[PDB]
Amino acid sequence: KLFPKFSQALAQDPTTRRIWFGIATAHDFESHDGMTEERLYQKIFASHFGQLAIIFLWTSGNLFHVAWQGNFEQWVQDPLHIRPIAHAIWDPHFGQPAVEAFTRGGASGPVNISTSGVYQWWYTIGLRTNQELYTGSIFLLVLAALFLFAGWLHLQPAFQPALSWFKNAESRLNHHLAGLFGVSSLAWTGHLVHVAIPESRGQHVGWDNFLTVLPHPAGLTPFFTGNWAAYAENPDSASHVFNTAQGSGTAILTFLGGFHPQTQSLWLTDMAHHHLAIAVIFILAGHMYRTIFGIGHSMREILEAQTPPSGSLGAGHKGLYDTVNNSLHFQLGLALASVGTISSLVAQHMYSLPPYAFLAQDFTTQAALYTHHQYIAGFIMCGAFAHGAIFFVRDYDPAQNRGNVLARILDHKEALISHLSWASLFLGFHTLGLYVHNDVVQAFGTPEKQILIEPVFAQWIQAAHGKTAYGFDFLLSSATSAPSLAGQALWLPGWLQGINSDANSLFLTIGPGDFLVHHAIALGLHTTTLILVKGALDARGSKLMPDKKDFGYSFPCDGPGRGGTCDISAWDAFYLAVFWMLNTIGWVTFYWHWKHLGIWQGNVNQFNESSTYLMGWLRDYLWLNSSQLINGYNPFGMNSLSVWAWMFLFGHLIYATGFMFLISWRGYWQELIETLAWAHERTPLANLVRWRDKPVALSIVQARLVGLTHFSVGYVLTYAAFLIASTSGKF
Amino acid sequence: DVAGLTPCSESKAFAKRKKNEVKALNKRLKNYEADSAPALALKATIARTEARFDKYAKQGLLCGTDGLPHLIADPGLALRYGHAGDVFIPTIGFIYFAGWLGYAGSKYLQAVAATAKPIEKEIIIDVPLAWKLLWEGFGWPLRAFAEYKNGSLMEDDAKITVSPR
Amino acid sequence: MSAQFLPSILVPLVGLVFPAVAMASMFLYIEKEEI
Amino acid sequence: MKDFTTYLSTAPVLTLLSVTVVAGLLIEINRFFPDALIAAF
Amino acid sequence: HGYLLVGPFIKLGPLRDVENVAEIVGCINGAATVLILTLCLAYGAVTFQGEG
Amino acid sequence: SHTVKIYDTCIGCTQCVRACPTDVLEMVPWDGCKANQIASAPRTEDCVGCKRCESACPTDFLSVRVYLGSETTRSMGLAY
Amino acid sequence: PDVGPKRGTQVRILRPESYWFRETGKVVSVDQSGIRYPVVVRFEKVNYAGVSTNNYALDEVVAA
Amino acid sequence: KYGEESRYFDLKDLENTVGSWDMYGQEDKSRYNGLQSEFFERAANGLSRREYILGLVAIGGAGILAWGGKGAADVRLPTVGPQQPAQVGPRGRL
Amino acid sequence: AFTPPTLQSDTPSPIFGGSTGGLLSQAQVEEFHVITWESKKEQIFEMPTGGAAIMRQGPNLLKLARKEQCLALLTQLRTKFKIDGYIYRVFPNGEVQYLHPKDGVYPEKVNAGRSGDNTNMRRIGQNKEPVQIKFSGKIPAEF
Ligand code: CLA
Ligand code: CLA
Ligand code: CLA
Ligand code: CLA
Ligand code: CLA
Ligand SMILES: CC1=C(/C=C/C(C)=C\C=C\C(C)=C\C=C\C=C(C)\C=C\C=C(C)\C=C\C2=C(C)CCCC2(C)C)C(C)(C)CCC1
Ligand code: SF4
Ligand code: SF4
Repeated sequence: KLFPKFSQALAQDPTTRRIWFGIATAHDFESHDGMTEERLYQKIFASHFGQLAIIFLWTSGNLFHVAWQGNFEQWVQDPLHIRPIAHAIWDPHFGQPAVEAFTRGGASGPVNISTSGVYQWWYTIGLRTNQELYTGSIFLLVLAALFLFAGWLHLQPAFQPALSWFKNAESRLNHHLAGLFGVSSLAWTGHLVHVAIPESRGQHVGWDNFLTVLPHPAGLTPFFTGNWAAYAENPDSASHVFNTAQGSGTAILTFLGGFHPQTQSLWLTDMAHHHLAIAVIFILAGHMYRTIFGIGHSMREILEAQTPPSGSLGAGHKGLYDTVNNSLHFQLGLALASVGTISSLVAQHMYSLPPYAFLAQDFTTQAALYTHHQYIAGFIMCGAFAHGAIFFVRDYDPAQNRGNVLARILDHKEALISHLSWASLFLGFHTLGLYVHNDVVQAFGTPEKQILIEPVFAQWIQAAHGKTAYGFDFLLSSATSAPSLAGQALWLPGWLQGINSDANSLFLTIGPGDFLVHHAIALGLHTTTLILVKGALDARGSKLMPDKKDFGYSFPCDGPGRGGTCDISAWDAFYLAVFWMLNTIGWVTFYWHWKHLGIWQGNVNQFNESSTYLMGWLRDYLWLNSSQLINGYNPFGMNSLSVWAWMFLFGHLIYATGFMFLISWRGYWQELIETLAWAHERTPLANLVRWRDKPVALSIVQARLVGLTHFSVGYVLTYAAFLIASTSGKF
Repeated sequence: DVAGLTPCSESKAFAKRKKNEVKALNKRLKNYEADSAPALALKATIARTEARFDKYAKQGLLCGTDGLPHLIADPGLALRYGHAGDVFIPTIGFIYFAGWLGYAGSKYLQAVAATAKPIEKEIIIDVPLAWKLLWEGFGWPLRAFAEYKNGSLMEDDAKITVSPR
Repeated sequence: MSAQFLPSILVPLVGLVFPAVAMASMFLYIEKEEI
Repeated sequence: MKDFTTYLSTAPVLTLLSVTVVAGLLIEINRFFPDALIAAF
Repeated sequence: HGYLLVGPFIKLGPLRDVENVAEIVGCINGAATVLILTLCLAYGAVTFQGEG
Repeated sequence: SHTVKIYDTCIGCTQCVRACPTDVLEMVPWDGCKANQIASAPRTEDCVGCKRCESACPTDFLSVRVYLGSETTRSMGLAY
Repeated sequence: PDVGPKRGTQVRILRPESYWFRETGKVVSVDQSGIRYPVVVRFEKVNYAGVSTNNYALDEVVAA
Repeated sequence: KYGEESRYFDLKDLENTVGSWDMYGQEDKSRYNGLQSEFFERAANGLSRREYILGLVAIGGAGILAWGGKGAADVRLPTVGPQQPAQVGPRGRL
Repeated sequence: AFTPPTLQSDTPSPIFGGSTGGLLSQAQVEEFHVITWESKKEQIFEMPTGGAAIMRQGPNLLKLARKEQCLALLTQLRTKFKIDGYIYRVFPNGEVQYLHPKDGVYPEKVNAGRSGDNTNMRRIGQNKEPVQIKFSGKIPAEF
């Protein structure tokens, strides 16, 4: 009866809704009984330590499983003909053909073929042996234990920091930029130069001999005399072979750009140079704000001074420092927005500029990594907007935000929502109309009547990069231009060789189907932003419900009065926008996967004349690439793709089980549960036992969340199964 | 050649596509007698296909890797290379016609809003008034610009409902 | 793969023993009345 | 016929006749001017 | 109930087609008795912690 | 255990009291409106949260506001 | 003396929480007994509940 | 109850009016015969306490783990048997 | 002053055939409500639990699982029969609490002598902002 000790209101519920909401309100510390702000922030800090320990344990487990059951030794010697092994399989449900079908990469028993790209990353950063991976796993185990001890320690009242320490923004930014960002990047440069650079050239460097091996034959003296160009003397040749000393070099900070010819990945010396420059700039950035040494910035005064005259922004940024600092939800929204955008950047960059050795030959790994980071980015961006809506519901003070840009953007929120609606409506109308017109003219036997708008602007920017394929001869595509001549002895040769080659993903050739799918992506982003922005801006109140801020961020409705108030809270707007995020990321990853499937087969045409109409999308992509997937098991037997077929049907089942909660609502189920309670309360031989908690139907918000969770899980599992099966079974 | 595209008058794959379509229609032909109604229908379809392909080659459309016409949606890039009819001229045409329809509907709204029962006039449409305003909406751009310069096109924000933030 | 017996013990431990004990423990704790 | 013409002026009758005449005009435009991909003057 | 649960595992278990099905089914039923036993344990511990 | 509140915009039309299916609302004497009566909620422990009172309030915006809160065996409307 | 706007005049609602905020309404009656919201304002535009009249105070209503 | 006519409520006899009944439970001392009752209470003697009936589940889980240690292989089971060649893959891999 | 009427336990019940929607296990260990009304003739009404019942001449006694069922029966008696009634809350320990016509007259009619609680003297939009009551365990409207 006293299980939700954080919420005595929930503990007095004599139903199963008590435990259901006890699970789901456990991390809403602000809503907990007897919660001060000091205890809030200290709990936040300790939970952060727990999360860091969890992440470190997870990567240590990856290292230990690859070192213990993987084929890292065999993969290092033959990176292009050995399947990386994730972990061994011990499932007593396997029949004998399942045991044979899962024994693949030279292992003793059934194993899972890794698609996470940890093999390429660890091989690139200089890890060569299973002993090194085990040492890394043990070190991460110890450091996660240390972080757990720190989380315990800072909850103790002798070591609990003050609330003002948590809100010390200038110091936290200074140390994060200078130390967490800068010093870490400098240390990664040190690892790359000391370990990864020699291990890329067949020279083993470890803790036993890194103090007796010289990273550059002219040690430190060029660094200290300012002759820094001596660290970029002889780069690795185009004939260089990875992990061997054949045609290597001595330079540690090259600057050639492009890709390594053998690994089809970026130069490691380029990475060391990049990380060193990033470390310098981030340490400088961390020397910006004022702490205790009489120099630096007060960010409050910077926000005060950012008020343009003539009342263009009203009061400008009056009191935004306190608005951000007092609100944990504002900070969490900013952090989630930035982190989701960075995750999208990571997805968009690692496929086109492959960083790790022998990446972009493992086609399943690239597709899986891209789709993973894109889905993570979409979820995190929805979380950013949801926490912005929470900040409007909870932490927004109109008095201290009077005249500043927040009050201005809340003042004319109808214009923002209406213009997002106009943009989404235009994009949906036009993209769907062009697609349906193309479908109809394709069906009627007239492909020449298609509307194929050439993406001339994106092709123009591609030409500005040096892509001499559309004949613009603009900036970098003309060698006579000032940017072309400026770095022609710098990054221009390698970058131009990468940009003019059709064998990589460095800015692929685009056509009308790319135009149509880019407008589809624009429609998805616009509509998801419309739902999320409308939910945030209408979170405090609307015309249908003026006092919405009093009812909280999440609540079922306001009853059937005033015409009906279903899905009126900002939580419901986030709920509706998660579907649109899933649809948008589905479009993005469908586009990426079909384009790269055309590229990897050498048949760019299949996408070029099949993406302009939707029947080509359904038939030449969804229907065609699922043939090996659905034959993972059959009456004639089974093979290694059986797990992805089972996960395919599994995700379909979870998706429709989500539809169950999505369509049916709480009222039929409550009557059914009452009828079954009547049945059990007077069934003979079962009246001996009775429920401690009264069985009730799931609440409206709870079942909306459950249906959304099943929808997302089925979506993700289905697409992951299809993508990994259709790429790994084919390549 | 505006973006690596070749004109469909000289692109080989356009002629190949036209030949394939005509050959498929001839394969359809080679089953009926010469003067039957299906024969006349297929002959008309063939004539329409050849006319369409010859017109597309005549109008100066751009073909990509294969023989499919591509449209240019950049002013200047389509103006100086003679493809303003791809997007720009239909852009002007749609803007004019949509403005005509929208201005006619707007003027109907403001005409029936100042009547005895504006509620009834929107389900029971005054047909002569609608016809007159549809005719008057052909001068929509000049009327709209005049009302914008007069300030009578937009409404002051102090007379428009908003939510209580 | 060294120590092949260890998955054969650990997988039932985290699939049957630890989950059954955790589910029983949490079921006891959610209805502890007076913790 | 005042009530009959008022019924003809009702929103569904007028919108069905209007979409009918617009669709017929577009259909006869495509009948006499088929396969107009661009606005070539 | 223990004499009840033998039959489904005998005629239908994964090792139903081998001679030693009886012993393996006895083991399965011992495990089933143990898990139903801890179900009774948990029920009696949660519903009889006081008086009414 | 639902929070039901009455506000001074109430005109004393007694429609919220008539709409209540569990007898939560009642009319008490008042001097702030023409009808000389305002609504009151002395029995919010019997409130299920159906918001039928809100559906009957003619004041814009409504004067009988129901805030769903803690759930009991009577707020959940259980017969078992 | 009579208080509030005259009967039948044109008034604008200044209650930001009302449906007809900054809209057009006509005064039907103003009570002189001392009602907290004596001004009765009728609108041609109905709200979500379907009513077209509402009671307002004195400082949330300006004429014309 | 006092249901001699149509009166199904009584505050002095509120037990029967509420609906609390035995349905089928009846009180009787006679059921099981001699010696076997003592046999079974001796069989389930000290085990009646919650901690020892928990320890029975503990040794049951020990048996669950003993199957994995030595018991899965005694009934063969494909997850611990041997393997027969391998497959290459789509392209030149392993 | 007003005094509540006593719940006369030995009161006849309406003629009924027995339903499945009646009392359950909640009545024994939490609560069951009861409604009493005076009928002027033998006539058929509708049960809140489903089915038709005949209430008899004079006093009629009916116990129901929830108060909402009692008020549904009372309002259908008041509309389709013009019959008033009394509802009582009966605890299993024996204590009986009077319920709906608490002060004699119906709640939709004023009585002059009631408690006017939960009546705020402000408007809807005059509640406090949630940031000004942050970390309090109360909604803005109960300040
Ligand atoms: C130089 C001193 C210093 C350093 C090193 C740190 C370091 C850290 N602090 Mg701390 N802090 C400091 C000073 C410092 N702090 C001071 C002075 C204060 C008081 C004003 C605080 C107050 C404070 C609070 C309140 C909290 C922290 C927290 C944290 C942790 C952040 C979470 C994390 O690990 O993500 C790691 C971040 C990065 C790795 C940056 C990466 C940049 C982007 C996101 C990724 C891109 C990089 C690259 C492309 C990825 C490639 C890797 C891939 C190959 C695997 C982190 C270890 C949080 C915490 O977790 O609690 C323990 C937290 O709650 N700090
Ligand atoms: C740094 C990330 C971060 C952090 C710290 C928070 C923190 C918080 N969030 Mg938030 N959120 C985030 C990201 C984050 N969020 C993201 C990315 C999203 C988009 C999905 C959301 C969307 C969101 C919403 C809509 C809400 C919150 C809420 C909250 C607050 C309470 C949390 C809670 O409800 O209890 C604990 C939360 C849980 C126990 C999550 C439930 C479990 C999920 C739904 C099911 C997972 C099933 C799993 C995937 C199945 C495996 C599949 C396999 C079996 C096949 C809390 C302060 C709530 C709030 O503010 O209260 C008003 C609120 O309603 N968040
Ligand atoms: C594929 C999605 C899906 C699934 C699985 C279900 C499943 C179910 N629905 Mg449902 N429904 C759905 C979609 C779905 N629905 C949608 C989209 C709607 C909207 C129109 C509805 C609307 C609806 C209504 C109105 C009703 C149901 C009812 C039911 C239940 C019927 C009882 C039954 O089938 O017996 C058996 C259960 C199953 C077949 C489900 C799968 C169980 C598997 C096959 C076996 C279990 C083994 C398990 C996985 C092992 C445990 C592993 C452990 C680790 C957890 C059942 C659980 C009815 C009900 O309440 O019960 C009568 C009811 O009236 N549904
Ligand atoms: C002639 C009436 C009329 C006019 C002038 C407008 C004008 C406008 N609408 Mg609107 N709209 C209308 C009717 C109209 N609408 C109708 C009937 C609907 C219901 C389907 C909508 C639904 C709608 C939505 C959901 C949105 C707009 C939006 C907008 C604005 C963006 C531009 C646009 O074209 O969006 C697109 C307009 C449409 C998709 C609807 C067009 C429907 C037809 C073609 C118009 C009606 C013709 C009318 C019967 C002619 C009468 C002739 C007369 C002589 C009797 C704009 C000012 C957007 C906005 O808010 O921008 C900020 C927006 O989000 N409209
Ligand atoms: C979070 C990281 C993680 C994950 C997801 C897994 C997952 C898995 N491990 Mg593994 N393990 C890990 C870390 C991890 N491990 C680490 C760091 C070590 C070094 C000590 C090991 C050592 C190890 C061995 C020796 C074996 C496995 C095995 C397995 C497989 C079956 C589970 C099992 O029976 O072993 C149980 C796992 C452990 C006893 C240690 C795992 C402890 C992790 C770090 C807990 C992390 C929990 C997480 C942070 C929060 C989740 C909430 C949770 C506490 C409820 C399974 C796929 C077995 C296998 O190979 O299958 C074929 C096997 O025999 N693991
Ligand atoms: C709800 C809400 C929220 C949230 C929001 C969000 C979510 C936002 C966002 C957003 C985003 C997500 C954004 C993004 C961004 C970015 C940007 C805006 C940028 C930029 C810049 C530029 C201009 C660039 C340029 C360039 C290029 C183009 C490339 C190359 C280089 C250069 C530099 C040249 C908050 C909490 C706050 C508050 C409350 C409410
Ligand atoms: S929500 Fe329903 S039960 Fe509660 S006061 Fe309003 S009408 Fe009565
Ligand atoms: S319905 Fe509204 S206005 Fe009428 S008495 Fe109830 S609270 Fe007052």
